[PDB]
Amino acid sequence: MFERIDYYAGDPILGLVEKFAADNNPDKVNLGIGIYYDESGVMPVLDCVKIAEQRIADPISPRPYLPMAGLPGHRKGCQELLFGKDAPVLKDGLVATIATIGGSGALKVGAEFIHEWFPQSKCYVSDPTWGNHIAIFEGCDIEVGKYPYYDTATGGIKFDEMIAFFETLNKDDVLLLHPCCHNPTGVDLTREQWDTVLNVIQERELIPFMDIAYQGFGEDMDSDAYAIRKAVDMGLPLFVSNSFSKNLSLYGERVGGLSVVCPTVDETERVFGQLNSTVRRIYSSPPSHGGRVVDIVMNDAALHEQWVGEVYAMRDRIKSMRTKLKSVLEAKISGRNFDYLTAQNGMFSFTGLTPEQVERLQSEFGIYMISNSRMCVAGLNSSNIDYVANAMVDVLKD
Amino acid sequence: MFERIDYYAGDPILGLVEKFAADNNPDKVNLGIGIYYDESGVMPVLDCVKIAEQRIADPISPRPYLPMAGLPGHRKGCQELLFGKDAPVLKDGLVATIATIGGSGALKVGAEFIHEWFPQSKCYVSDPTWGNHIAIFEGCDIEVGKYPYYDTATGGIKFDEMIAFFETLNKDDVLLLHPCCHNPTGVDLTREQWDTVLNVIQERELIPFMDIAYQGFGEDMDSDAYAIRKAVDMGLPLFVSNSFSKNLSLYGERVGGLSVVCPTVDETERVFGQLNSTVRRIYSSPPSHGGRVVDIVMNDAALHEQWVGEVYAMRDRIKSMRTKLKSVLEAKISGRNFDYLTAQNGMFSFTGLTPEQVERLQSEFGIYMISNSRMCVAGLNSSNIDYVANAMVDVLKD
Ligand SMILES: Cc1ncc(COP(=O)(O)O)c(C=O)c1O
Ligand SMILES: *Cc1c(COP(=O)(O)O)cnc(C)c1O
Ligand SMILES: O=C(O)[C@@H](O)Cc1ccccc1
Ligand SMILES: O=C(O)[C@@H](O)Cc1ccccc1
Ligand SMILES: [Mg+2]
Repeated sequence: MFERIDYYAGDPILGLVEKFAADNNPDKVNLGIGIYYDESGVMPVLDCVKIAEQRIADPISPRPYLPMAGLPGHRKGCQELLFGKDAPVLKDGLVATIATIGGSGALKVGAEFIHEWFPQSKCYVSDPTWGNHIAIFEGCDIEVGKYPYYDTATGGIKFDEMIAFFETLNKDDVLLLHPCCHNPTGVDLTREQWDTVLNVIQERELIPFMDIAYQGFGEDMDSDAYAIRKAVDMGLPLFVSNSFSKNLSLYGERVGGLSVVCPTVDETERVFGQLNSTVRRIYSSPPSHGGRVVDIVMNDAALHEQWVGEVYAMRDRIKSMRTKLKSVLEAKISGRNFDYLTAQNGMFSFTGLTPEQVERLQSEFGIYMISNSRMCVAGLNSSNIDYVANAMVDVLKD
Repeated sequence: MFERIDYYAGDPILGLVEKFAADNNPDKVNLGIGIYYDESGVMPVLDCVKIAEQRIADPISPRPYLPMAGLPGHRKGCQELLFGKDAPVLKDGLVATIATIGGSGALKVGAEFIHEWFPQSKCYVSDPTWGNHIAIFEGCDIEVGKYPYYDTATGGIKFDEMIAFFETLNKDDVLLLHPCCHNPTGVDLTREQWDTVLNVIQERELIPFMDIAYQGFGEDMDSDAYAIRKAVDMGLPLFVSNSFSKNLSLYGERVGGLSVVCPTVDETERVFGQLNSTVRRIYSSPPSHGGRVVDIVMNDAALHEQWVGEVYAMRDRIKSMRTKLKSVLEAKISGRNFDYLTAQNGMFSFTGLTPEQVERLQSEFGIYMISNSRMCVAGLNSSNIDYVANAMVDVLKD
């Protein structure tokens, strides 16, 4: 009966974590997953969240269906965070926003909308990009190519080729952009660079789709959303898929939003409708618990202030781990320059190791990174940072 | 830019519920949505759930991603409920199970898997069925038809006619079947009738997709799964989408499951694999809270036992309401037989009122039913029972 059914290779990341989890090396460290850990190496329960969740259990309440859009609190929360507290675009009401099943869910609802209403639109992702970016869009029958982003030699963006690619693209083609914290490279666009990408986007009449999963981990909430707030002011139409998984440390509850920026208030009334429609045929409505935590935190002034604070802290620890790594490498290896490590943003570092080098850190050390060299800086703490840095030196000297 | 986008109308049930909210009428009653309400007309928090949630709140824990297939306890939870604890089929390891974003999430993943691997398969739903059933399958670009089911003149099933229709479908065509508690009519197949349906399905080699959203509201957990369990013995390739929304009274948390019964261990691995692949490409992972509630309630024997009793309570309450409705209507109306009301099962009832008659109930009484006559019996309690039946009498008398 199910002879035709093909085996799954697994999520390429989770294929690695599986190898790690069923490997019993004493010294093993996992730096191959986009999860934030603290100094003890454990996943933090944020204080603001802990408060949100105690409000929820006091008392345990009946659990009706959330609106398909999710709770308005969630919906406002996303908007004020992405665009600005009482921002002009929001004042206008030119942004359609739903709660989604994390960032993933937001991209899916977004992607489906695009497949249906713009069948002729192709989608383009960075070279390289996150794995699920391609899978989600292709899963909608969207044809997916890649724009050149990362330059192997410099270790920065291949900007000249990139803008040139964008010229060769048709009206309504979809550009899957990372406003900050590039996954997996860590190499972000400069604020001047964004203005160049966007002005081409306005001219070439293209569609910008922005995937911001790590707001508050680049520079800060407001700075990280620069690409978002600019495109808006340029009057451009734009899709914004946001995630609270990392910055809220709530991966499990599947919290996130999709926001769509429209020329008109009426056009927004239409888009919002089709978003609910798209949700209806997928999962019907977002989960209550997750929705409530977002609502509580984003809308409680004190809790919100407290939240921005703890994200600042997480960001800072990462920035700090980037420094210590650069320190130990520059000290023990006189030859190469490792400024890219502290130049890169958010949770990821393309450590610029060859696929053979990444292999070596795995066999002898129990140090896991992706074949393309991506490393989650958040996997590093005082207690293990020493070991990893030396191992990288040893693999670099080889 | 989005001028190609047409307005959504809204979910028709939600349009009816919305209409109910804005009603002036002091005595308005909502019988239009398939939510269980207790003898007071409030959504209940199950005691077993209260206990689970407080276990989750003590202490509040880190929130890592659930496996794509959800927690193993949630899966074991589902499998045991549907197929029966220590089912041969479960012992053989021949069911691929994932946690899903409610029943809707199970239907979606299910449909998407079918669209992928059986592109020529068409899907047939019962006439009539739950509105949202079509949306999901059409939402996958699967062509959807209607197999004859409910007979209007008799108020039963056009069974003879149905079986012949099934003889006319192609290999691997998909039948969406309500094992019990048919939404929206409440008219169910007898155990005999089910053997014939499954025999044809076997012979024509059709795919039976069972959507069970009300397990324990028909007769009981075992009886309601009879179609599921018979299907299994016959060696049929079964798809079961189970919702916990209603029986676990946890709609908001989006708890359900999807299970695929396979000939071999290897086919189960391939299918399990692809089920993950599908989940990854949609939303990545199911929500942590709802999953944990399910895991806790199902796999704690004292809680499982308590849960089951609390469902049967709800079942028994619905049942008394049917009895009382029949009683009152038979008292004040002659030339009609009201045994169909007690002949039906679960939360829904095709009450046999004309579209105009439903219209009069809303207009003067604020009694809200679907135009096709579906009534959620679970919106009836001793406080409104007399009011509703009398209103039904008035509308029927003329
Ligand atoms: C680059 C990127 N974008 C978006 C997401 C959204 O995923 P989630 O469902 O956890 O929000 C992720 C998650 O890892 C990601 O890595
Ligand atoms: C409610 C329901 C489902 C599942 O809907 P969810 O809210 O996602 O759990 C499936 N089938 C029927 C007939 C239903 O009434
Ligand atoms: O970029 C990363 O490394 C994470 O997105 C990986 C991941 C996402 C979702 C689920 C499991 C794993
Ligand atoms: O059949 C019904 O109407 C409800 O049981 C389920 C539902 C109602 C409204 C919206 C979504 C889902
Ligand atoms: Mg499709």
